Formats: sequence, C-alpha cells, structure tokens
Amino acid sequence: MKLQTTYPSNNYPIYVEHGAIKYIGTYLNQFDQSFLLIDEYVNQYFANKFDDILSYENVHKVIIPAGEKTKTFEQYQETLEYILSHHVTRNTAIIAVGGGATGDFAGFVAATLLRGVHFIQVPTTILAHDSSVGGKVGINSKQGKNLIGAFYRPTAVIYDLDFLKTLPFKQILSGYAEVYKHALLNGESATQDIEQHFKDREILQSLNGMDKYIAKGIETKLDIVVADEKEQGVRKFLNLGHTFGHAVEYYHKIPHGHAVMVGIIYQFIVANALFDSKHDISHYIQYLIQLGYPLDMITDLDFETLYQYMLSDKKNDKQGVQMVLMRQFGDIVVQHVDQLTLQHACEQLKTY
Ligand SMILES: O=C(O)[C@]1(O)C[C@H](CP(=O)(O)O)[C@@H](O)[C@H](O)C1
Ligand SMILES: [Zn+2]
Repeated sequence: MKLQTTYPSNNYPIYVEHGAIKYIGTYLNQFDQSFLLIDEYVNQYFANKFDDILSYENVHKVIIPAGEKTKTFEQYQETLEYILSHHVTRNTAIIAVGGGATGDFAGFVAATLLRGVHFIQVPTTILAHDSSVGGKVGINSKQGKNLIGAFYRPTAVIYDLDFLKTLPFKQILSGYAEVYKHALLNGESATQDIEQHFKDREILQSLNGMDKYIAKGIETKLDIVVADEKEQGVRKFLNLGHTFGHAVEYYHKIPHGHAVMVGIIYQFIVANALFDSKHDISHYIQYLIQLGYPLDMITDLDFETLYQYMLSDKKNDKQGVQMVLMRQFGDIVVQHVDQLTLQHACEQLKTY
C-alpha cells in the first residue's frame, strides 16, 4: 500500500507493505551519499537485513544509542560531526531504521545537516506508524520530551510490515496506544470496533488484524498533518492524552504508549471534570487491563512534579496549562485546565 501527502509542493510517499524494505534502493543511488542511522539494538536484530543495500560505496552505517537514549544534545553533536567528517553534500540522505526515537533523532540530524539534506523514514515498530509521518523530529531537553527539533518533511517513508513479527509484547502495547488513539479520534464506531477486534491480551499479542488497524492509523494522521502541518490548530488533536502522558513518560520513564494510555484515561477524567461528557472510566480502565497494560505506576504518580513539567508542554500559552479533551466522539476540544482539574483528576485517576 502506497500513500502520498497532499501538500502543495514537495510531497512524500509512504510505503506500507510486508516487503517495503526493498523500496530503499530505488533512492540510494540518486544521492551522492547515504548515512544509515540505526538503533544499537535494531542493528543486532537485523544484522544482514540491510546488507543488500549497505555493502555499497555510498552507504555508511551509523550506530546511535538505543531508542530514547540517543535523543540528547550530546549525541546530536557527535553524530553530526562524525557524519560531516565525510565531506558530504546537500544531496546526501539519512536513512532512519528503528523506533520513533531513532526516527526523531535521525530526522533532526537530517533536518539540520548543511541546513537540510534528504530524509528516508524506515520504521520498525508499531508506534512508528505514528512517529514516522508528519515530519516532527527532534531531541529531548532536561525540561522534557521533544523540546528542540523541527518540522522536516521526509523524502519518503518505508514501513515494512514484516518488522512487527519481532516485536515483544511490551512494544505491542506501547505501539497499540497510538493505533488506539487514532481510533478514539476516528469516532465512537472505530473505537468500539477496534475494541471489539482487539478484545484482550492474546488477540493483541497475536497481532491478527493489526496490519489493517495500522494502515487506518497512518491514513488518519496523514490527514491531520497535511491539513495542519505546523500544528496550527487541528493537529493539536494527535496530542490526545499526551499532556499528562509526556509528563509520566519523562518523569516515570515508562514506554510512550503505556504513558499515553494512562494519559488517555486521565484526559477522559478531565472531560468529565469540566464538560461532564460522563465518560465510562470503569470501561477504559478495564479494557486496558485485559489488553495487558501494567498500571503499576498509577499509584506512584505525583501531581506536583508532573504539573511543573506540564508547564513546559508545547501546547500551552501564557495563560497556563492546556489539554486536548474529548467531550464526545467527534467533539475534541483544546483549552485551559488550571491546576484544579489537574489536582482532582490525578487523584480520581488514583481511585484506580
Ligand atoms: O502531531 C504529531 O505528530 C504528534 O502529536 C507528535 C507528538 C510529539 P509532541 O507532542 O512532542 O509534538 C507524538 O507523541 C504524537 O503521537 C503525534
Ligand atoms: Zn505519541
């Protein structure tokens, strides 16, 4: 399945197939050079996977830190300086091969190399069905996740759906949180429909019918990003449950999806607190348990530290904290949420 961003100028493809890993080479030699940034663990896993195209005269393998441990200022310099020492050109390409983390990083590298070079997204996780589309790249700060980065359109995205066969459950759950989020955004139908298909752990864990809920996720985003690339309003909707989520992920150091799920239920808690959309909290809470989500850190949360982090959030203004709330499937709204709600929603979410 091939897709394409419908922007005015410079648009990119997105190959979502079970052999998409082949679509790499139709580019490699049309670039003076190519630098393959690959996660340190992904590199072990798929040792020869990328020899068919790496044993070339242009391609060089660059091994960065595993996941979120690469998204730092320090690594940014090293990797860039290392790269440049190869007398590159403005027509070089950066091939990201790994999770969302190696993707954000390689992307921020590519986006700033000689003021911008070529970028090829090659996701290998479920969560990266999300992170590889939209052009958002970057690293982390001492203040929070993704606080330095940029909007840079990749030349093309290549999502080989065969990489899911090696994903551990902890990452299925993690990636599933984004597949589920796009669903919540797709309406009461798509939610209860995906909730109906992926009923419990064993279903998810098996991954049957996943190939479908991913393509549906990618599409759903491709729409919000083409329609509002610079997050000038609507794209703020992909941030569903990330306000609290990003705070739990950074401070509690738990997987992105896991935090997002917890960020989701908390968001409903607020949508009650304010609009009183009367959300079935007991429903969502349970559905997560079945799927197999941990929920052990729920008790170790801490409104105080999370709140201060929540002030770094990229959606706020001078007025204070800001969240993406759901009032009804098809009625998502963004707005201020003073410490009040955040004081009694982190405690009502503790009720569980
Ligand atoms: O607009 C996007 O691409 C996102 O909102 C981007 C966020 C990252 P941000 O909140 O740091 O921009 C990502 O976590 C989410 O899954 C999708
Ligand atoms: Zn996310």
